Parts: sequence; C-alpha cells; structure tokens
Amino acid sequence: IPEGILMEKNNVDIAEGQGYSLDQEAGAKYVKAMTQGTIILSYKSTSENGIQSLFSVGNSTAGNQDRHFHIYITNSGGIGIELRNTDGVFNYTLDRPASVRALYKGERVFNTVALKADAANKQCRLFANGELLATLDKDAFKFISDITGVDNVTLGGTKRQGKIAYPFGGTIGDIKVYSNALSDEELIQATGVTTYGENIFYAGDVTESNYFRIPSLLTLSTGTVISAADARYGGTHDSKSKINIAFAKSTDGGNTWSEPTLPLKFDDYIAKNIDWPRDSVGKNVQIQGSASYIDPVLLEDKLTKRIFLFADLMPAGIGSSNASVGSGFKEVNGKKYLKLRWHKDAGRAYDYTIREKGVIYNDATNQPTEFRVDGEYNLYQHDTNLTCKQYDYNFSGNNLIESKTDVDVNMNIFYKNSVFKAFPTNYLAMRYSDDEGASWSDLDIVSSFKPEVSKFLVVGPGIGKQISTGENAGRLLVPLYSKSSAELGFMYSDDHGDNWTYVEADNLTGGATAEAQIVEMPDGSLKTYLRTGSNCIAEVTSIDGGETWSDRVPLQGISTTSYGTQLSVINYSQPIDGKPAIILSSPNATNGRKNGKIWIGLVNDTGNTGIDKYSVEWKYSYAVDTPQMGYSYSCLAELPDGQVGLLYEKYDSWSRNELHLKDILKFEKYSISELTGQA
Ligand SMILES: CC(=O)N[C@H]1[C@H]2O[C@@](C(=O)O)(C[C@@H]1O)O[C@@H]2[C@H](O)CO
Repeated sequence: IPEGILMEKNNVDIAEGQGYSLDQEAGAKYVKAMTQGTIILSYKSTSENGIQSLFSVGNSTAGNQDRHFHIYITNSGGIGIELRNTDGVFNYTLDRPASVRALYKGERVFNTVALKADAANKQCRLFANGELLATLDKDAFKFISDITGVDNVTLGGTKRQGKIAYPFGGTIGDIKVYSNALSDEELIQATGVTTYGENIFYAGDVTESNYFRIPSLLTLSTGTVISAADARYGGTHDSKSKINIAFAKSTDGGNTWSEPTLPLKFDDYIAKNIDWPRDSVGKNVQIQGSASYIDPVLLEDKLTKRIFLFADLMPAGIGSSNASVGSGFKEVNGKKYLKLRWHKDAGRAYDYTIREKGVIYNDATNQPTEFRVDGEYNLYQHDTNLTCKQYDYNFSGNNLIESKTDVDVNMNIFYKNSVFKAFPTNYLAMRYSDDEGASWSDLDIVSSFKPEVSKFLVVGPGIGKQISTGENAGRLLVPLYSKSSAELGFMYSDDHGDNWTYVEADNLTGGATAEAQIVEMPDGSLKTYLRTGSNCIAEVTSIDGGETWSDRVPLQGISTTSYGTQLSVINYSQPIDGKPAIILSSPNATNGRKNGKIWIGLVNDTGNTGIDKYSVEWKYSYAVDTPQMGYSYSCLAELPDGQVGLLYEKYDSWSRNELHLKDILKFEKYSISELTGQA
C-alpha cells in the first residue's frame, strides 16, 4: 500500500438510499486493505434518515451484514464509526452526540469530519468542525485489513446483504483517504474550515472548566454585552458537584469576548480541566463533598447602571434534590441571622449565629465567640484566618476518589471540613458591580426570607427585570421557584438592590421546576412565562408590580415536554409589524430537548382592563436547525445593532446519553428580518 492519498473525490451528489460506488477508483484495491489510515470528508446532509453512513468499506454479501467499517452521522447531530467483522471477532465503536449540525440560518450547511486510525499508537480518533470529539484505545488494534471478504468501497451508505443500509442523502463535498495517520494538529486545522456560531466560554479557557451550562446573556444600557454560565467542572451534573459561575463581556456588539472571570466560586475543591467518563457506569458518578454555585441570573438597574449577578449557593455536598427543609436562619432579637453548627456538637445542633460585623455568637449564652467571618464567609479565630486542605478528584476505575492535597485554602462556612458549618439547605447569593465586571462587591446572601417550611427556594436562570413605567417604575425583580407553600415566586427590590422582598405567586406545594422569565407590558404590568411540571408553558400576569399574580394559563400553540425545559423571553425595544413585541426561545419537541425555535409575540390591547388587558399573538416561529437537533437552555438579548443574540445549549441536557459533552454552549445572532421569515 503506497504512502499518502489512496483515493480522493470531489462534489459527489448522492440520492437518498442510492449511495455511490467507489469500486472503480484506481486506489480501491488499497482502500479495501488498509491496515490503518485517515479519512477526511466534507458533506452536506439533506436527509432526515436516522443513521447516515458517509463512507464505508466492507463485505456486501449474504450473511456478512456485520462485516464492515463506516463513518456515519445521525439526524440528531451525532457522529461515529463502527469497525466490524461480526461480534465474535470484533465490534469496535466510537461516537459523540451533538457533534455536527444540519441547518444554519435557514440553509443546509457543510460539516467537515475526520477519522484517524493510528496503528502505531493503537488509537482511533474522531474530529469535526475543528475539534477532537472522541478517542478509542484498543490493545488489539484492527482496521479494514481485518474485515473478512471486503468487496466494496461506498459513499452515502453501507452495503449489507446487497442493500444500502444507513442511507445518506445530500452531497459529499470532498473526501480524501490516506494510508498514513495524519497528526491531530493537521486534522483540527483541516476540519476547522467549517464552524457555525461562536463560543464565549470553552474547554481550555482560564476558567479551567471543561463543561458549561445554564446560559445568561444581557445587553447593558451602555452597549456592553455581558454573559454568565455555570462552569461545571465534574461533568455536566447539577449541584452536589463542583460548579462556579463564569462571566465574560463584549464591547464590540457581541463579536469578541473578554477572558472569562469567576465572580462566584468556592475553593474547597480544585478547579481543573478533567474528562468525565461517558460510559454507562462512570457517567452517573458526581462529586460528593464540594460546595458550589448554580443557575445564574444577570440584571441591570438602568437608573444606577449597576449590574447584579445572582445564583444558588449550595453548601458542601448539597443540591436542590437533597437540600434540608428550613431557612438556614435563626431569629434572635427579632432579626434573622445565619445559623451555624460547631463541628463537635450533635449532628443537628445549630446553636450559633453570624451577627453584626461577621461576629459568631453562642446563642445559648448570647455571648460573642472568638470566631468571626469576613465578607466572603471565611472563618477567623482571633483575627487569624483559618485554613483547611483543598480536595482533588480523580477516577480510579469507575470510582471517583476525592482526596485532600497539601494546598491550603481559607476555611469557609459552606465547606465540609469547616469547624463551623452552615445549615444544609440552599441559599440565594448575589454580588453587584459598578464597573461592568472589573470588580464585584462582597458576597450578599439575600435568602433570609426563605420559608422555614421550604426544602429549596432557587432562581429561575437567565435574566431579571426592572419595571420601566407606571407606579412601580424602578422596581427590580428576580424570578424564583420552590418546594414549599408556593412553587413560582419572586423577590423584588424598591431600593436598587439594597433590600429584597419575597412573593409567593401561587399555592402549589409540588415543587416542580417552575423556572420563569419576566416581560413588561406597555403600561408597566408584567407577564411571566414559566416551565411547569405539565405538558405546557404557563403564563401569569401581575397588575401590581409583581406583588400578586393571576392563575396559570397554558401558553396555547407552543409545544413542550412534561418534564419541561427553561425558556427565555425578552422585551424587544422596537415595534414589529407596528406592535410592541416580545421574543421567546425554547426547544419545541414534546419529548427530548430538541427542535429549538425563536418566536415573536405581538402585544395586543384587547380593550379590557386589569389582567385581561393584553393578549400576545405568537405570530412568528423560527427553527434554528432541524427537528432532531439538540436544543436546551437558552438566553436571548437584543444587541446594540438591531440583532437578537442567542446563547444556548446545542444538545439535549436532560438526556442520559448526552451528558459530559464539551463546547456545546453556542452564541448566534439573528436579524428581525431573518426571524420573521422575511429572508
Ligand atoms: C437548582 C437546580 O438543580 N437546577 C437544575 C434543575 O434544572 C435542570 C434541568 O436541566 O432541568 C438544570 C438546572 O441547573 O436540572 C435540575 C433538575 O431539573 C431539578 O430541578
């Protein structure tokens, strides 16, 4: 077999289910006997078939349907290979979900992929659109030379018992087959020729996190665009993990973004880039003893230009699902204070409180102790800062080993090895900034109002809202949800963020994931759209600045799942078709987080008063990709130009098969012209 290119083809159109034979190519005899090599191809799929082989080599005869090698893509954006010679001899597979796309801005686009079969290193690697997607290691390295009875080289399908299986439909822009193993560098470069949308945060940036989730995007009145997201270190798992909140800004309308920062973070566990296992066992494992922050909300007070970042604060080993019932506060002398448990007391003996100036008091004696905390909640014993060893986490087989290192970090009340431990429920935290993220204020735990009967009271991720007109103009609002006397709730401030008041919006005690976002009506009244535990998105209205809310009404015509998915709904500054408009983003499928769509809702005055005053007509819907393509959490923002920016999870974040994927948080922009189908 010669060194270099064995076969090359260009601009090949393939009719769905027909495939294309490469048997007559001069190098077919070499390709049918490859001991290793590299395949790189550019393609555009126009088919909705489930599995679509791009290139294959194998045995087409009867009874030999399990003898072949093929590189394929799926209608849901997955990509992979299967190297087979019947299950008794070998069946090597490698894939990565949500690796490619089908449609971008209304048109089918080309993706560039590559498979490298490295005999010397006994390794197989898959690449797509400039990224290394997956790696397979095998002691018994195998390739085309190991398949019995190869009799064909085919494009757009895999020949099985004389039939075209895994039928592709579309165009193979280019294909090059090398007998040699090209370097990862050459393949990253070669496949990187086609990319769509951009990353703000990414595996390898200064956050040191390989994964991200829960997007927040907001254009400030100054023109600067800011964003935040969970920096999920231990895979894409929710809290009871190691998660920090990442932040970045753009001063050029969303074209380029600054180096990300970590405004909300904990140091009990080290922040590092780690590849979380995706196998059936390891994928379910998560960090057990780390404190974390989760689900960000960004908000701007246009009157003061101040910005706020909110997120849930989870004590060590705590998440929404295992949070203890209680406020985490104790009332002494009429004032609520954070309570603490001395590590040597009984398991549930929270006999201390953090009072004025961070001084820790003994409640039984009502006398101050020798301990105190700073504005970051780190402990001190007589002005001397307390410390503890930072933990590291590594997999030993399917087991996650969490061990102490020799690195000292300040002892914080939310850490598992702290001498004074906070109550194991969730808290609401926030910091403000007057210089667009250059510096942030001290940690402000605003959840003193958490109902003592609640398991958890958390934020609805995305952005908050400031009322611009009416009696309550200037009021700041942040959506919340809980498992307590109410499900949907809100916290508002009339003094520019200095103080917050909690509001129960219903009397539902089921604790469903009622993530909501708020939009303002022309007269200042508000409409909140929310995820529910039923097969619909609900709408509630307030005519008193968010103090009381109407009963839930299903949002007619916008399909969703029973478990649901977070949504984003924003006010647009200019009228569309002459009417005030709001824009909504959410996956449209009734099962699975996929088929993302952006809708434009036109506000109509019905002629009625009160809660029935306005009616929103969802006149336009825009499909971001094809129906099976992944789309989960998202956040919209009107950019300084007329465009609508979109930061979203381009995969199914609920699925147990799409956990721990790198670089799925994408940033895209769309004009109103595009969104209204007006080209
Ligand atoms: C505080 C918290 O746990 N937020 C979670 C919840 O929502 C998500 C989700 O993708 O649906 C992602 C959020 O980061 O998974 C969680 C689950 O639904 C339990 O509510």
